[PDB]
Amino acid sequence: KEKAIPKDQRATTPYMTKYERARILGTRALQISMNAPVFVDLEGETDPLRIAMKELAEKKIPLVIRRYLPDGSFEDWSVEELIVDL
Amino acid sequence: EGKRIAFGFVDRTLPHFSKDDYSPESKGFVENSYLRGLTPQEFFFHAMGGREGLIDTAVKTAETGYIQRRLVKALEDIMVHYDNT
Repeated sequence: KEKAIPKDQRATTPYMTKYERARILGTRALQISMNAPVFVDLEGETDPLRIAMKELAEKKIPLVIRRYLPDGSFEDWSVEELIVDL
Repeated sequence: EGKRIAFGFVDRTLPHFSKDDYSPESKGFVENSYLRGLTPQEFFFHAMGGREGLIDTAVKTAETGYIQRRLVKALEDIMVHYDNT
C-alpha cells in the first residue's frame, strides 16, 4: 500500500481522456446487459449503451479509475470527480 | 532521364534522320496536340516517356514498402505517459 499517493499530492490531469471514457462506457454497458441494477430513471430506452451514457450524464457511475505511473505507483480518481468535456 | 532523347543508334536517334542532327523535331519535340494527332516519331518518343513512369511506380512500390515496415517496427513501442514524458 506504499504505492498509493495521498489525495492531496495528486499531480495528474483532472480531466478524463477519451480512452477512459470509452473503457467506462464499455464496462457499464456490459454490466447493464448482464442484468445489473440501474441507478437512473430509465425512460423508454432498451439499449445498454444509451443507459450507460444517461448514467454518465448525471454522474452516477460508481467506478474508480486507477492510473499507473511509470515507476509503479498509482493514483485513484473517482468517476464522479472527473471532468468530462461535451 | 531528365535529358532529351539521346542517340540510341550511332550519331542519330532514328533511321529516318541524318547523322549529327540536333533539330528539336529530331530530339523528341511534339508540336502537335491530342486533338490534331501525333506523327510516328513523336509517338515513339512519347511512348518512352510514359514507360519511364510506369517502371517508376511498378518497382518503387516495393522499395517504399520495405522502408515503411522498417520505420514502423523501429518506433512501435513509444507512448505518452501520465508524467507527460
